[PDB]
Amino acid sequence: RFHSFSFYELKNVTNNFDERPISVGGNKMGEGGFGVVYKGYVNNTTVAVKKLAELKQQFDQEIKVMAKCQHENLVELLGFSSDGDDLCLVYVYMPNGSLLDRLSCLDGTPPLSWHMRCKIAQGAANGINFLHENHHIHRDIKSANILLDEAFTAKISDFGLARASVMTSRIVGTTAYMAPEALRGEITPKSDIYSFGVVLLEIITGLPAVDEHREPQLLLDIKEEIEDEEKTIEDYIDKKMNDADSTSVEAMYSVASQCLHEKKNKRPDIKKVQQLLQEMT
Ligand SMILES: CN1CCC(n2cc(Nc3nc(NC4(C)CC4)c4c(=O)n(C)ccc4n3)cn2)CC1
Repeated sequence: RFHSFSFYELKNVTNNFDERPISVGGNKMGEGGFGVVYKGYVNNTTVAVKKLAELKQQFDQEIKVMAKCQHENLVELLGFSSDGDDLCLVYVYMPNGSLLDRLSCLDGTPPLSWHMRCKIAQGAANGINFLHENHHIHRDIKSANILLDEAFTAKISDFGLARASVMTSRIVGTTAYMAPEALRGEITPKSDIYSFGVVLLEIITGLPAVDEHREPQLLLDIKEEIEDEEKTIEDYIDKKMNDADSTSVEAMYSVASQCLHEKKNKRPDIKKVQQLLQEMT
């Protein structure tokens, strides 16, 4: 049972859903799937308000998954609003935004150290493990959906696509992260593992999963460059780190490589990924 907020209270605390950036004095923080996330202040708490823009089933799925799943490595839904057509989700505000933005150092934020990147990777694996233990396939594991709290704790977000554990006609997810079988219509927790392997590569390299002015454009393609000995993992390590040691970087790359196996059955389960990430430290 979450808090039922009135639409006018959410409109009020977000400066009428001010579309200008926080930097300019507005309330827009960014945009998710089919929604804009705004900053607000409710009952002496900084909140994130996602205004969705059928899509109602994605809203209900987000609430249903959050009602069941409560873990330290998952975002915390505080409440919601559904007055008519304009649907809102209220969460505890994550001071350090998304892992994607922090890896890119968006808005001048300093680079994440190797030590903090390891903590985030283990945290994200714990969050996925909780989802899988509770029979849920996320279907959209990506660095934009891994938020970071006031202590850089990884928080898996966006459960609008989540499914309770197979084929489907409506294929959903982010192409640059999707597993080969997910792109074909299969719904399996093994696809979540593949997507997590892409997140690990993003953590190691600091490169986005897709960059149209880059060769290769798809980050997952670097796994083949390394395997065909054209490049090494050292060549791709994020240069914006001063504490990355080769042994732990190669240990994390070994996990990413295992997650990115083209055969879904050859990939390790989340408990094994979680085990390997703890062994790394
Ligand atoms: C320079 N400084 C500027 C402000 C930054 N920042 C802080 C936040 N807070 C934030 N953002 C969220 N999503 C994104 C990433 C905006 C799209 C979410 C979110 O999606 N949910 C579900 C819950 C909470 C939440 N909290 C975003 N950016 C940090 C760096």
